[PDB]
Amino acid sequence: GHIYAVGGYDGHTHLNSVEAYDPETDEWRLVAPLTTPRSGMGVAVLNGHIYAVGGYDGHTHLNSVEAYDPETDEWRLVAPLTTPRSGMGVAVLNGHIYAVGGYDGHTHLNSVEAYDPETDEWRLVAPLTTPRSGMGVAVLNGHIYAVGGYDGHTHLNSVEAYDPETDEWRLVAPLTTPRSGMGVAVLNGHIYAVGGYDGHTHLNSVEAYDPETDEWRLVAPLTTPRSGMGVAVLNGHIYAVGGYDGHTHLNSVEAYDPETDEWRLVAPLTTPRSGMGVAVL
Repeated sequence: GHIYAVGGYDGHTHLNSVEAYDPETDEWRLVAPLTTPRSGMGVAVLNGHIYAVGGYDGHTHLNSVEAYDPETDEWRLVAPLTTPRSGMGVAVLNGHIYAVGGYDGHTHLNSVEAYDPETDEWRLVAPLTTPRSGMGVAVLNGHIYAVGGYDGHTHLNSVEAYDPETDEWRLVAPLTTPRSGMGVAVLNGHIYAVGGYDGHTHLNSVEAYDPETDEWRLVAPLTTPRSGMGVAVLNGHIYAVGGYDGHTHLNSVEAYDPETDEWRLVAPLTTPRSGMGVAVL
């Protein structure tokens, strides 16, 4: 029951290191590193393992995928993506991992692929309504939401949702502001879009979506602007991990309580990290 901060960029180097947070002690420790440096990857938890999907190793945008076992503290590569992808969103739904959009080293992608651990294979599914990289992906009410991002020319406020039963995407209500490089969490049946970049400014604002009314509203802002952060939900709180404040890559970490609508800093990472993946396991 810990938060893992996977890879990322420390301000000078793309990282293969991985660290884990225990809320009960408010402490981070390094664990086994990735097989390859990875930033801008997606991170999913499925079958008790953490999957680190694609990203950028400092020279190449990756199609490789690797999985972590906490019980042995080891990573192993699994089947690669159909295409290199960095800046994608990763969701877990119906026992599959979805890799949504991203950038293949040349083009921002509208394609979406899904992984099955039982057969260790990827297949493409229905593509997004628009290319999107640097988006946030949430799973709520059995649907996947692709929030914001960048279409290759503009930072987006649009949001779309996927139904696996029909293999169809549809647009839903847009964000209050364009946002790319944001973090997206699900808590209390709401989707939170945390921070990011609006096309001109790195943002400390945070908004939340209600599916029952198809509306967004702003909530309490972060203590600092953050883009390229990781967001986790643990113990009924949202954690915003690292990122970039517009000038510096951050090792700070803050946590949000919906019941009081307030953020507070917690223990910082061992290293500054932006474009990391964050998982709870």
